[PDB]
Amino acid sequence: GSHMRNVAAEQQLRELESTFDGRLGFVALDTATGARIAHRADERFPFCSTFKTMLSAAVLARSAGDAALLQRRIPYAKRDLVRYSPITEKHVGAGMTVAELCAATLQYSDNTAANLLIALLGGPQAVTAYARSIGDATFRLDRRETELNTAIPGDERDTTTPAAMAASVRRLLVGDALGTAQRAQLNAWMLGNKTGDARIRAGVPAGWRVADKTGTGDYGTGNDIGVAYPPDRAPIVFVVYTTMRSRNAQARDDVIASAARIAARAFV
Repeated sequence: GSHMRNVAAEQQLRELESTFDGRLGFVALDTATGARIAHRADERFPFCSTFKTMLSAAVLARSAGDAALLQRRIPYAKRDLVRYSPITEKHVGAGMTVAELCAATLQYSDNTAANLLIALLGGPQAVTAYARSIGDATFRLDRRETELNTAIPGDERDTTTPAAMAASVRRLLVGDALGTAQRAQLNAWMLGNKTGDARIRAGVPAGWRVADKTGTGDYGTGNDIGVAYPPDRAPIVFVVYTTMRSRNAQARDDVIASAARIAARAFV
C-alpha cells in the first residue's frame, strides 16, 4: 500500500459517514508495515459485545496458570438469565464449562455467558484491569449485560476508542499478549463466529479468513472488531464502531461492511 491510498481511504470513510445519521469510528492496522487507516480513531464509542474478546482473553490468561479452569462447570438458574442468551438458556441448572461459556459468548454473543465469565474473573473491574495489563489505558467495563449496551451519548461507561481497541486486538490475536496456545484458542473461537457474516466478513475479500466479534446496542450501535488473514500478506486488524443520533436507530451491517471494504482496497 501507500500513504496516498490510505489518505484516499480516509476520505472515502468520511464520505461513508455522511450517508448515515451517526458517526463512524474506524481503524485498520496493516501488521505488515504498521500503517493505519483511521477515522475518529480517538473518539469514545460504546463497545457493546465487542468487549467479549477482552473478556475471553482475560479468562484464557488466567487458564495459563490453571489448565483445569477451562473445564470448571459454572451452575446458574433461569432467574440469572438476561436478554440474548441463546446457548446458556439451554443449560440452566448444572450450567456449562468455562470453555463452553467462552465459545458461547464469542460465537453467539451469549450475554449470560458473558456475565458468568465476568463474575468468575472478579467483576467488571477485573476485565478493565486485564485491559490495563496489556497496555490498554482506554477500555473501561463498568456494567454487566445487558445494561452495558445503553450507548447513551456522552456516557463514558463501557466505552473505548477505535485506536485503543485496535492496539489491543493486535496484541491479543497477532502479538504476544497471550501465550501461544491461548492466542490460538482465542483466534479459533473468533474464526468460528456466527454473528458476523454481514459485517467485516462481508466487506473484505472472500479469500481472507476473518476472526471477528460483533457488538450491537442502543442508538443503532453497530460494531465489529477482529483480524483478517490474507493468504498472501500479513494480518490486518479491523476495528469498526458506529453509533447513531436517534434512539430509534438500528445498527447498519452494510455500513460496517463498507468501511472494511474501503480499507481492504487500500492495503494492497
